[PDB]
Amino acid sequence: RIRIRLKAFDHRLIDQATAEIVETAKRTGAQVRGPIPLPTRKERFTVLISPHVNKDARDQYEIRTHLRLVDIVEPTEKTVDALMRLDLAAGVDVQISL
Amino acid sequence: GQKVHPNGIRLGIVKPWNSTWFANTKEFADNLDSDFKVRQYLTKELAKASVSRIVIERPAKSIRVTIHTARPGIVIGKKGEDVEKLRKVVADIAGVPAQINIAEVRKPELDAKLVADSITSQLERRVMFRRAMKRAVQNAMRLGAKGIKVEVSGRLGGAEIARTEWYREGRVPLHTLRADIDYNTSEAHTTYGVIGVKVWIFKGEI
Amino acid sequence: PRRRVIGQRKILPDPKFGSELLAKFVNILMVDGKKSTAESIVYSALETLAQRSGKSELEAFEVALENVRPTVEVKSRRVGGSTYQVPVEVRPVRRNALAMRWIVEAARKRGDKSMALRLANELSDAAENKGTAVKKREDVHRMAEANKAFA
Amino acid sequence: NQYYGTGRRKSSAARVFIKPGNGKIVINQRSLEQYFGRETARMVVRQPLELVDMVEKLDLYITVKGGGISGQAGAIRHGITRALMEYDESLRSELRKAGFVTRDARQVERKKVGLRKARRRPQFSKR
Amino acid sequence: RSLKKGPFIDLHLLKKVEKAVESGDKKPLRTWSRRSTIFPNMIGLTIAVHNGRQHVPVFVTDEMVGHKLGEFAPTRTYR
Amino acid sequence: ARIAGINIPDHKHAVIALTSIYGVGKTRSKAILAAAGIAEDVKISELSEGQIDTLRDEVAKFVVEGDLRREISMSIKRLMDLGCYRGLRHRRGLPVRGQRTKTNARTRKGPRKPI
Amino acid sequence: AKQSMKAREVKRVALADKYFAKRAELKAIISDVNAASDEDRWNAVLKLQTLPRDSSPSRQRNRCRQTGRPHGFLRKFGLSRIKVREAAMRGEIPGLKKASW
RNA sequence: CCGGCCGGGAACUCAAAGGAGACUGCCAGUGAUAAACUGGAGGAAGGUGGGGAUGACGUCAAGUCAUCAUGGCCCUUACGACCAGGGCUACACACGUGCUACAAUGGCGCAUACAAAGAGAAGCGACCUCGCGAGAGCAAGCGGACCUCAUAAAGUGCGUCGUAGUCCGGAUUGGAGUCUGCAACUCGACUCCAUGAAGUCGGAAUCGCUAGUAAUCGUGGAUCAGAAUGCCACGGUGAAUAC
RNA sequence: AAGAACCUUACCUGGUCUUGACAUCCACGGAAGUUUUCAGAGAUGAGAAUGUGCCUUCGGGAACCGUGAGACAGGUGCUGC
Ligand SMILES: [Mg+2]
Ligand SMILES: [Mg+2]
Ligand SMILES: [Mg+2]
Ligand SMILES: [Mg+2]
Ligand SMILES: [Mg+2]
Ligand SMILES: [Mg+2]
Ligand SMILES: [Mg+2]
Ligand SMILES: [Mg+2]
Ligand SMILES: [Mg+2]
Ligand SMILES: [Mg+2]
Ligand SMILES: [Mg+2]
Ligand SMILES: [Mg+2]
Ligand SMILES: [Mg+2]
Ligand SMILES: [Mg+2]
Ligand SMILES: [Mg+2]
Ligand SMILES: [Mg+2]
Ligand SMILES: [Mg+2]
Ligand SMILES: [Mg+2]
Ligand SMILES: [Mg+2]
Ligand SMILES: [Mg+2]
Ligand SMILES: [Mg+2]
Ligand SMILES: [Mg+2]
Ligand SMILES: [Mg+2]
Ligand SMILES: [Mg+2]
Ligand SMILES: [Mg+2]
Ligand SMILES: [Mg+2]
Ligand SMILES: [Mg+2]
Ligand SMILES: [Mg+2]
Ligand SMILES: [Mg+2]
Ligand SMILES: [Mg+2]
Ligand SMILES: [Mg+2]
Ligand SMILES: [Mg+2]
Ligand SMILES: [Mg+2]
Ligand SMILES: [Mg+2]
Ligand SMILES: [Mg+2]
Ligand SMILES: [Mg+2]
Ligand SMILES: [Mg+2]
Ligand SMILES: [Mg+2]
Ligand SMILES: [Mg+2]
Ligand SMILES: [Mg+2]
Ligand SMILES: [Mg+2]
Ligand SMILES: [Mg+2]
Ligand SMILES: [Mg+2]
Ligand SMILES: [Mg+2]
Ligand SMILES: [Mg+2]
Ligand SMILES: [Mg+2]
Ligand SMILES: [Mg+2]
Ligand SMILES: [Mg+2]
Ligand SMILES: [Mg+2]
Ligand SMILES: [Mg+2]
Ligand SMILES: [Mg+2]
Ligand SMILES: [Mg+2]
Ligand SMILES: [Mg+2]
Ligand SMILES: [Mg+2]
Ligand SMILES: [Mg+2]
Ligand SMILES: [Mg+2]
Ligand SMILES: [Mg+2]
Ligand SMILES: [Mg+2]
Ligand SMILES: [Mg+2]
Ligand SMILES: [Mg+2]
Ligand SMILES: [Mg+2]
Ligand SMILES: [Mg+2]
Ligand SMILES: [Mg+2]
Ligand SMILES: [Mg+2]
Ligand SMILES: [Mg+2]
Ligand SMILES: [Mg+2]
Ligand SMILES: [Mg+2]
Ligand SMILES: [Mg+2]
Ligand SMILES: [Mg+2]
Ligand SMILES: [Mg+2]
Ligand SMILES: [Mg+2]
Ligand SMILES: [Mg+2]
Ligand SMILES: [Mg+2]
Ligand SMILES: [Mg+2]
Ligand SMILES: [Mg+2]
Ligand SMILES: [Mg+2]
Ligand SMILES: [Mg+2]
Repeated sequence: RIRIRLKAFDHRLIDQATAEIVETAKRTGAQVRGPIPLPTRKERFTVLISPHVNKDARDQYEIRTHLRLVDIVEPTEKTVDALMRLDLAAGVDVQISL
Repeated sequence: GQKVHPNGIRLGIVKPWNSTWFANTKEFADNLDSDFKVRQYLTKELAKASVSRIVIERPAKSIRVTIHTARPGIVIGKKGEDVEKLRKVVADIAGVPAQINIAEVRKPELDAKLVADSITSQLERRVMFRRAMKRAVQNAMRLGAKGIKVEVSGRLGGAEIARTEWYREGRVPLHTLRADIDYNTSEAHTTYGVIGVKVWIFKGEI
Repeated sequence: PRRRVIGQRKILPDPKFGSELLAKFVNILMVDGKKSTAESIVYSALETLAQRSGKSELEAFEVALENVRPTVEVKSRRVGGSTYQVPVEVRPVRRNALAMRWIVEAARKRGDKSMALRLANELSDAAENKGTAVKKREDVHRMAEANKAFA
Repeated sequence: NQYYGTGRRKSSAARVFIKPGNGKIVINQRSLEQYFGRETARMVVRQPLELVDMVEKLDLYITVKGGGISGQAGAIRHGITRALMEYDESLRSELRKAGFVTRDARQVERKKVGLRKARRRPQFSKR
Repeated sequence: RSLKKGPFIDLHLLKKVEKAVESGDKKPLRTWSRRSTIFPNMIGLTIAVHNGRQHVPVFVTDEMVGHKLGEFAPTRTYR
Repeated sequence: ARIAGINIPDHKHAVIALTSIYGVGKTRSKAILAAAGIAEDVKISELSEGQIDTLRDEVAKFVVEGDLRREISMSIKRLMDLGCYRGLRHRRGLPVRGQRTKTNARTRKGPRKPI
Repeated sequence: AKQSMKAREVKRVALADKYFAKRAELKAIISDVNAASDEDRWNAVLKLQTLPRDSSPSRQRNRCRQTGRPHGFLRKFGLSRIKVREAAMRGEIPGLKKASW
């Protein structure tokens, strides 16, 4: 089957990464469910903005980690080899799982 | 002091992140320290080469550094010899491979880092801070800017008391997040002290 | 508000006695947002009131609330310089709400046993006007009657 | 056949299905009497079924999760009013004029930085 | 109090006590280990615990056993 | 209603009656009434004399009243004789369990004094 | 933040990775409820002090990488609360914009 | 076998992405033939819908030289540097900010229902099995919409105490322990047992708060070996009042 | 201070070290390391075994270690007027 799961920081870099990985699989050797979204992790941080005193004044940050799934339901020979050695898409982590 | 960093507020919206890479929570910290080690090193080495910003990417254990710069000929040198010398020493401290790429900038007076580094370099050669500041303000409006605010804080002229003095020419809408504003700062280590040099350059509405 | 004339929020009727008058009485009686505890006390009080008085609940609560209801209350206004006591005709929305608060304020004190018992007794004493709530209206009248000189 | 309306008062999210039949109101496989006990108002779910009468007309299968008591009870009230769309605009003229179909957005305000809880500022020391 | 897995003494203080006890009574032992507990074999010794600026002699008795050495050497002086 | 040294309560449940003994708390009292075979809901007036004698032997197992008071007074007096940090703390009238002694400490130190 | 204090932290990191990220067996495995409870457990805590005072990962303060600030640390970034801000609104920590919800 | 367990379904909740939507856009006065104001329909939402971020020129020679950088100035056999202790936790006292109280809308027991958000690899650590309990052994799964910390608590429902310094408070101490950790006496946290203080609503003063707000209940995270009543977040019930 | 038992720690006490814990060099001797013993509160000092590699100008290397020498390194010392 091969459940492909991939995650990134930018919400609009991962979209073309998920579109290209599906199209280099759907077209070349058939079968795909789709981009399953999953919930977005939001790791917030609340640091003090000043170098000394002024507890009231802070800056709040966050880093949206956007997940995505693919989910193919047949171990095709054209598709399985196209996943390896043919990903690219910088700043987008990907983890294939059998 | 009470103004938000103009780059920082627009990082999701208009401006891009310079360090463009994903990492899991375990590696993230050390991956960010190595990112600083090369950036600190590569800025100090290529001083005369005139570097604006350093974009860094990390697709699957391979550090693609980019160097946006005004004078690309000095960075490469003769026959791309200095690129190979950089590629080696950067790859050691960072993490295994390296892919240094160089982007030219044909309009060097519109980049905020380069205007500030110009003013800073002028201040260190005993040039009058107004003759450095207003000349930079005048030079980049003729080319194609729409804003150019320039602050210079510190002693300036070997004064006893410090003063901040700014000159701007045009629209510099800092509260507008849709607006593209190149902001950068630099420090002029003179004999009398430090002289800070903030520069805002409003280029486009979107 | 200085020049911000905006209206008030709507309220809800109480399930067992679908109305409005005693629905607000529950809110004034409430402490720490516990409406479940407060609403159980008001039903317990009005059920024990209706047994003794021999009436319904809305009409038993009415012939009790009107006996602790202020006609005129005393503000103090400095028009010119000095500070004197000016009585004024209370508004019909605040009129009954000011009475409800005096019933509950009297019921905080007068420690019989239960809150349901204390309200029932206060509202029973309000029916035959001889409680502490009727005394608090009676004094409010005396200020307005004595200081009637001031318009 | 089987009409539907959502409703989601304050974090809670109701899921009201409605069919023509018995007067019963099923909810999460529990009866309405035992699921909503003495809390404030059981009949907030039955408030919308007054201007448009239920009695023994419409049976209600409901499911809800999230929030607490009144969050869920109010979410059902919106869920039913949304679900009553079988006689489209004939019902909603009378229904809207007594509120009901208004979502009532008001969610809990976040804790502000520096403030002790949303609006509660700590205190004040003036020497 | 802490520690069920062996009442704790420093290696250096144990070997100093075992060497002192077998030989015989002599003088105050200069020890900085306040943390270390007191054993039954330490009874009789006048070991000098470091209060912070100096060494305070403590003649160990039958009672001073379960307690730690720093309990008999007040650090902060008051009035 | 005369067990141990004192215990003379009336119109009070058996579990709460035995809290009035020094050395017997809430949980200890439930262990007495469990072992004795008596319901916690009943009170001493409702109980018979045949059942009260079983409570007397039950509380005799635990150290209570003057046996306890002396055991505590011995342990505190022991500490003060050693001259340990806790002992110095006890006789000085200051808090023992590494507590704050600057602002508060009023329970051990007593009420406020002039300067 | 004092070059000596930063330099003494590298001892604590290097020397800990040598001993106790390997010789936790001395404390963990030996000091345990089993047949080694007699003199073997006594010899463990005895031999545990023969090791240097440093090496224990509790003695590492965990300070900022750029400056060496002991307080205001964040494990995610490996930085001070000042240098994370300086780096964040600048373009160095990926994805780290200003939050507002 | 009767639990979303099951094939299956892709309606619905939820999840994201990409979008419609709200603009005085529409009607009616009023205004001055304007901006606009009031009121009305439709609407999920109504006049910047709610909330957040965003902080003009400059003020206080405000704060920070101890985050970092930094001009001078001083130190260089010490004002530098390694180590064991101790100290930052001292205590006639004074104030600030909290928490827990002073109870009966409450206290303790048994029957049992409803969240949101976040966290986790020398991590979080089930089911177990030992323990009165902190916890302890064996180890399941999970770099997570699955696995785990994790039964939310106020809330019902029955009981029982009946206004007592009380079955209120739970300080303070003695004893016995548990975990973390080279190490818990100075100086940790928690647990059990006994202990059971002041306190009966607070003088002059005085603070916050205009709705999912105040109040009040739990919940999580950051720093963190261990060490929150602080801080930063999250959701329960949920008012009064605004002439 | 987004968390002082030690560490942190800037303070005190006593013990101690001066090209130093951290840096590049001019160059003397050694792979680096690892196991393990003694005196000491510990810093430290004294050892005892083993191992003896990536290139040969092979009087050398590229790292690492420990000596003597100075350019110096270092300062949470003062000055936010
Ligand atoms: Mg400024
Ligand atoms: Mg600001
Ligand atoms: Mg206003
Ligand atoms: Mg919120
Ligand atoms: Mg504060
Ligand atoms: Mg203040
Ligand atoms: Mg005051
Ligand atoms: Mg004042
Ligand atoms: Mg003295
Ligand atoms: Mg007792
Ligand atoms: Mg107890
Ligand atoms: Mg303490
Ligand atoms: Mg420095
Ligand atoms: Mg630590
Ligand atoms: Mg299907
Ligand atoms: Mg589908
Ligand atoms: Mg289908
Ligand atoms: Mg659909
Ligand atoms: Mg649909
Ligand atoms: Mg979007
Ligand atoms: Mg308009
Ligand atoms: Mg029009
Ligand atoms: Mg018109
Ligand atoms: Mg008109
Ligand atoms: Mg008209
Ligand atoms: Mg007209
Ligand atoms: Mg008019
Ligand atoms: Mg007119
Ligand atoms: Mg008119
Ligand atoms: Mg007209
Ligand atoms: Mg009209
Ligand atoms: Mg308006
Ligand atoms: Mg508005
Ligand atoms: Mg708004
Ligand atoms: Mg807005
Ligand atoms: Mg808007
Ligand atoms: Mg000043
Ligand atoms: Mg400095
Ligand atoms: Mg200073
Ligand atoms: Mg200088
Ligand atoms: Mg000079
Ligand atoms: Mg000094
Ligand atoms: Mg302090
Ligand atoms: Mg203390
Ligand atoms: Mg403390
Ligand atoms: Mg309170
Ligand atoms: Mg309590
Ligand atoms: Mg209770
Ligand atoms: Mg109690
Ligand atoms: Mg109790
Ligand atoms: Mg479990
Ligand atoms: Mg469990
Ligand atoms: Mg068994
Ligand atoms: Mg058990
Ligand atoms: Mg455990
Ligand atoms: Mg357990
Ligand atoms: Mg998660
Ligand atoms: Mg679980
Ligand atoms: Mg937890
Ligand atoms: Mg969960
Ligand atoms: Mg009495
Ligand atoms: Mg007393
Ligand atoms: Mg009592
Ligand atoms: Mg008293
Ligand atoms: Mg009293
Ligand atoms: Mg009060
Ligand atoms: Mg007064
Ligand atoms: Mg509470
Ligand atoms: Mg909490
Ligand atoms: Mg945590
Ligand atoms: Mg709290
Ligand atoms: Mg020290
Ligand atoms: Mg000294
Ligand atoms: Mg200054
Ligand atoms: Mg200043
Ligand atoms: Mg100052
Ligand atoms: Mg000056």
